[PDB]
Amino acid sequence: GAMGSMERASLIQKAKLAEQAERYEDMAAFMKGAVEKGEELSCEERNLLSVAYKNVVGGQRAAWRVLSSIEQKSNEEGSEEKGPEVREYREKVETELQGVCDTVLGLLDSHLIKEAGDAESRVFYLKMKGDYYRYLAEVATGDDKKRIIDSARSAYQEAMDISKKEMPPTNPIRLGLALNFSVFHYEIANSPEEAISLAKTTFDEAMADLHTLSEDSYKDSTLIMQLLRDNLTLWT
Amino acid sequence: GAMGSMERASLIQKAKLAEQAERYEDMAAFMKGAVEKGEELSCEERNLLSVAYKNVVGGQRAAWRVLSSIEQKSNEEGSEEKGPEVREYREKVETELQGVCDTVLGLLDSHLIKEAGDAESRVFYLKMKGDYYRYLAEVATGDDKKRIIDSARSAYQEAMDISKKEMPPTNPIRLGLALNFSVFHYEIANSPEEAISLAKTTFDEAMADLHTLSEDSYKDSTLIMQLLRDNLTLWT
Amino acid sequence: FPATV
Amino acid sequence: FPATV
Ligand SMILES: *CC(=O)NCC1CCN(C(=O)C(C)(C)Oc2ccc(Cl)cc2)CC1
Ligand SMILES: *CC(=O)NCC1CCN(C(=O)C(C)(C)Oc2ccc(Cl)cc2)CC1
Ligand SMILES: [Mg+2]
Ligand SMILES: [Mg+2]
Ligand SMILES: [Mg+2]
Ligand SMILES: [Mg+2]
Ligand SMILES: [Mg+2]
Ligand SMILES: [Mg+2]
Repeated sequence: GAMGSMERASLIQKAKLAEQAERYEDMAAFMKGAVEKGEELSCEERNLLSVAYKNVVGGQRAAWRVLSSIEQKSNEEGSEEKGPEVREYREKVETELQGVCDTVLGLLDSHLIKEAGDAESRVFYLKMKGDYYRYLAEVATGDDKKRIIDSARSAYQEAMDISKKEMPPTNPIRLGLALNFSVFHYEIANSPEEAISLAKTTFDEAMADLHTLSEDSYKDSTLIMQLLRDNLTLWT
Repeated sequence: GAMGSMERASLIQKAKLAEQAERYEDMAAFMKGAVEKGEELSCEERNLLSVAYKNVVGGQRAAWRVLSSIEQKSNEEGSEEKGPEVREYREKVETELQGVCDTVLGLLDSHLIKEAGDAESRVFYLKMKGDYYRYLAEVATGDDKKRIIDSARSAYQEAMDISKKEMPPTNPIRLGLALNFSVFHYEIANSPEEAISLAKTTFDEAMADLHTLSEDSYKDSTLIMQLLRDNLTLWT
Repeated sequence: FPATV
Repeated sequence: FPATV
C-alpha cells in the first residue's frame, strides 16, 4: 500500500484536509490507508471513511446513469448505429465503480466487521456492506445479480436485527439504515410495499421517542425522519 | 500512451460522452490521446481539449487555494504546531497541478502550435500556453517564478499581436484572450492599471463593432464583453 | 431518485 | 476571483 509509510494520525489529518478541499478520491485513499493500519476506527474515523467513499461512488453512479441512458437510447428503433464506443465507455465507468465497491467491501471484510463488537460500530459497518452490495446490484445484469442482491439484503437484515435490539428508535444510524434498506426494497428488490411499510413504521417509532432527546439529538433524528417522509411522499 | 490503440474518432466520441457525464479527467485523457495521433484539431476538437483541461486544472486550483489558506493560517502567531501534514498535502496537490500544466504545455509544444497556421487556431493555442504558464505562476515561489511569469506574458503577447492583426475586435477568441491577459496583469504581473486599461479598451472596441454581427455572433461576443465589465466592476 | 444517507 | 475563460 502506498500509504504504508505514513503515520495513522497523519492519514486521518490528511483525510480531513482532503474533505475540506473536496478531494474525495484522496480522502478515500487516506482512509483506506488508515483502515489498513489494523486498529479499530473511532466514530469520527468511521464517518470519514463513509463520507469519502460515498462521494467517490456517488460520482461514479451519476456518471454511469448518464452513460447507461445514452446507451439505452442508442438501442431504440430508428437510432443510428454509432459503433461500440458508448458501451465501451459505460463499461469502463462500470468497472471502476465495481472496483471501488469491491475495495470498500474488502475493508469491511478485512477486518472491520469482525472486530466491531459494539452495536454502533457493527451496525454502521453492516449498513455500509449492504449499501456497497446495493451499488453493485444497480449495475448487475448477469448470472450473479440474484446473489449480489441477496448479499445486500443479508447485510441490511443483520444490521436491522442488531439495531432493533440494541439502539433506540431515534438513533441516527438506525434511522439511516432503515432509510437505505427501504430504498433497497423499492429500487432493487422490486418490493415497494415493503419499502413503504418500513419507512412508515421507522418514522412513526422515531416520532414516539423524540420526547426523550436533547435539542441536539432531536435535530439529528428529525433530519433523517424528514428523508423518510420525503421518500414516502415520492412513493405515494 | 494507453490511448495509442484507440481510433482518433473513437477518442473524440468518448471525450464528448465524458463531457456529458462530467468525467473531465477521462475527457482530458481522451483528448490527449486524440492530439497524440498527430493530426491538427478542428475548432470543435480544440474546444473539447480546452474544456477538459480547464475543468481538471480548475478543480486542482480550487483545492490548492483551500490548502494554501489552511497552511497560511498555520503559520500565524499563536497557531498550534500541527506537524508537516498541511505542507505535505498542499505539496501533493501542487505537484499534481504542475503535472497537468506540464502535460498541456507539452501537447502545445509537440506539436500543436507549430502546425497551427490559421489565426484562429494559433491564437487559441497561444492563449492556452499563456493560461497554463499563468497557473504555474500562481503556485510558483522559487528561482524560476520570474521566468514562468515571463513565459506566460510572452505567449499572451504573441497571441495578442496576431489577434489584433487578423481577427475582428468582436471575435470571441480575441475577447477571451484579452480577458485572461488582463487577469494575468492584475493577478500575476502586479500591473492593475494595465489590466484595467486592457479590459476597457477591449470592451470599447468590441462595442463599436457589434453592429456588423448576426444575432448569434452578437450573443457570443456580448457574453464575453460582460465578463470584461464584471472584472472592471470588481477592480474599480 | 430517493434519498439515502 | 476575477473572470477568465
Ligand atoms: C459514528 C457515528 O455515530 N456516525 C453516525 C452519524 C449520524 C448522523 N450523521 C449525519 O450526517 C446524518 C446525515 C444526519 O445522518 C446519518 C449519516 C450517516 C449515517 Cl450512516 C446515518 C445517518 C453523521 C454520522
Ligand atoms: C474553435 C473556436 O472558435 N473556439 C472558440 C469558441 C468561442 C466561444 N466559446 C465560449 O464558450 C465562450 C465562453 C462564449 O467564449 C470563449 C470560450 C473559450 C475561449 Cl478560449 C474564448 C471565448 C466557445 C469556444
Ligand atoms: Mg505509527
Ligand atoms: Mg460490466
Ligand atoms: Mg416489519
Ligand atoms: Mg486510425
Ligand atoms: Mg512545490
Ligand atoms: Mg495598449
